[PDB]
Amino acid sequence: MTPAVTTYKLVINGKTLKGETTTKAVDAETAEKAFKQYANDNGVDGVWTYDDATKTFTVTE
Repeated sequence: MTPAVTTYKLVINGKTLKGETTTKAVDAETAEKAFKQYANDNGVDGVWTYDDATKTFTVTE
């Protein structure tokens, strides 16, 4: 079987970068690493939440 994958969302409230993006992953930790890399690649340094009910991460500066 292929692994079950989930779509995770990132809500970004940055100083210059704003909006939403998505990633697909087998688990939340994998998604978190992809989103933290995305934020670092775009110069975002903020604080984070994760809601397991909605599969949504949020970062604010």
